[PDB]
Amino acid sequence: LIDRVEEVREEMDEAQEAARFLQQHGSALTKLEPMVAVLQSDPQQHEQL
Amino acid sequence: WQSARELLRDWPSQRHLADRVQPLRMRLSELEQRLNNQQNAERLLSEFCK
Amino acid sequence: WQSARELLRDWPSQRHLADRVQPLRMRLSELEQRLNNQQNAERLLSEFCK
Repeated sequence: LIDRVEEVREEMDEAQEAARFLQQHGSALTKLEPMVAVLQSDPQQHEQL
Repeated sequence: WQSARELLRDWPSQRHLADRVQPLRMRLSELEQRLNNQQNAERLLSEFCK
Repeated sequence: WQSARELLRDWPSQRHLADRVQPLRMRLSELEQRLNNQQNAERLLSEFCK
């Protein structure tokens, strides 16, 4: 009474969604990863800093 | 900044598990064929019991 | 810096693949019984055929 076909199907859903999300935002994530640190500094806040 | 960090934390995991769709497809195919055989044996057992 | 970045890129994958242990233990136990039955069937076939 293993009933693991449902668990394997949930793993497929998560993995197919991860693959679909990778196709949807891979270009955005690859362009964001080399300059992520800039997000900690906002133009007006630099004067207050 | 925190959301970008969280995305860059999740994205490597998404890339790592995305390749498993095919291994999961063969795993589920064998497992569902196995469950059909389990159901057949349970039916044939219950049928003979009486 | 590049090695620290590569190491922090490996860490997500290292955890996700380390989590694969328990699912593989059940797979190993099942596959071991399959080999046992394959050898029983091959032996019984060879003895009867002799």
